Amino acid sequence: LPPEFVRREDPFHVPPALVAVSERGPVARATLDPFWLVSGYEEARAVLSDPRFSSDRFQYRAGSFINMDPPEHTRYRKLLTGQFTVRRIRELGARIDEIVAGRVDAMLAGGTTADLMTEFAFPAPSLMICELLGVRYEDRAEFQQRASALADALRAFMQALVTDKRANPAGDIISGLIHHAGADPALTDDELINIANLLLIAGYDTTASMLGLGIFVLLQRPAQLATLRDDPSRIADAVEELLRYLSVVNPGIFRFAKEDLEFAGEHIPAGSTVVVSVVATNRDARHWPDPDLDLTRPRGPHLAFGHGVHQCLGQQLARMEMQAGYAELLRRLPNVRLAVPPEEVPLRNDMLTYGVHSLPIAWD
Ligand code: HEM
Repeated sequence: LPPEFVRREDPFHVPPALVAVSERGPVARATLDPFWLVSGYEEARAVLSDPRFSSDRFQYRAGSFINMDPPEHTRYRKLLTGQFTVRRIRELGARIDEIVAGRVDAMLAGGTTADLMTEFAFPAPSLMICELLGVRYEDRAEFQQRASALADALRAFMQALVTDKRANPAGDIISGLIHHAGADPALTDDELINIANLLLIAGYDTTASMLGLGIFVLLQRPAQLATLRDDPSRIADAVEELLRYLSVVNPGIFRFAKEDLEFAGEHIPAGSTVVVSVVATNRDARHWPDPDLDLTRPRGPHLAFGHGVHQCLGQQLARMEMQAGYAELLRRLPNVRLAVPPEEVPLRNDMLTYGVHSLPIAWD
């Protein structure tokens, strides 16, 4: 909540206030009312899989499972996980390849410069989500217009979509939830709408911010760019390392104590806010001796997608988009470079998810 804990003056450093708090320990009391800040890798994994911590902000919209606990969460989670099938994953991977290639085709057709956010980083994830939800070609413009806005207009869209899927089932996930998931009870229109919007909202800004902040960082770290571009077989490690290092979720992952409890030696009253700082945890020097950006590091676990029963439902889609997107940009925009000085690129401090507002780039 205090801005000291939110603001990141630069993608390369942990916010000084956080560094300060983490010196008092990996689960540390701070003041909002005391809340606790988790900055240790092993302790963050503990809290995120400890059942004494809730995702319900208040207890201590139907189908909005991100703020539910088991067993209500489990119902929805099982249904969505059920519908992330190998067929769906395979078809979405191909669609993602086509999406990223189309946006790069458009950028090359248009000139030798572009704002990467406008032309690539927002379009790619919104189109991905179109394909996931079953939005028809002729409705993407409208979906993109709305998506920018940032219910009830958007809520009206998903209602229409839902009604269309009940009448006319396709292979999308909303169709799957209606017709194929053996749901019982059957999902209401309201639940389907909130699920659809949850997927949009969880996957849009996050994926966009990884795509733009990642290119921003690589543009400033020529040895790292050259590694991604020149060794395409290590795209999977590169993406893990970008996920860990950029830590776009900000100011972190929130939980709320269900009851008075003791954790890592702290005495936390029921209701208290506990926040896992993704960027601090992902640079825990007790776990990564050298936590600097290194795209040659073999893949190991991080917290960028969280952990436990709520860990990112979309993480495989997100990975496929980042793997396909970063590789497509670096392969196809020759000598890609910033078109302004790096210090002039505006970062998103005054918003939740960290990233960039705009990213002017050029190529030959
Ligand atoms: C780089 C991109 C992304 C990042 C960093 C990200 C990160 C996260 C994190 C940290 C959580 C856990 C929140 C918590 O524990 O409270 C989360 C949950 C979630 N993510 Fe993502 N995510 C991304 C992309 C996506 C995509 C593309 C979708 C599309 C389906 C998506 C859907 C979700 C949903 C539905 C949840 C809630 C899961 C539940 O509560 O069971 N995410 N994500």
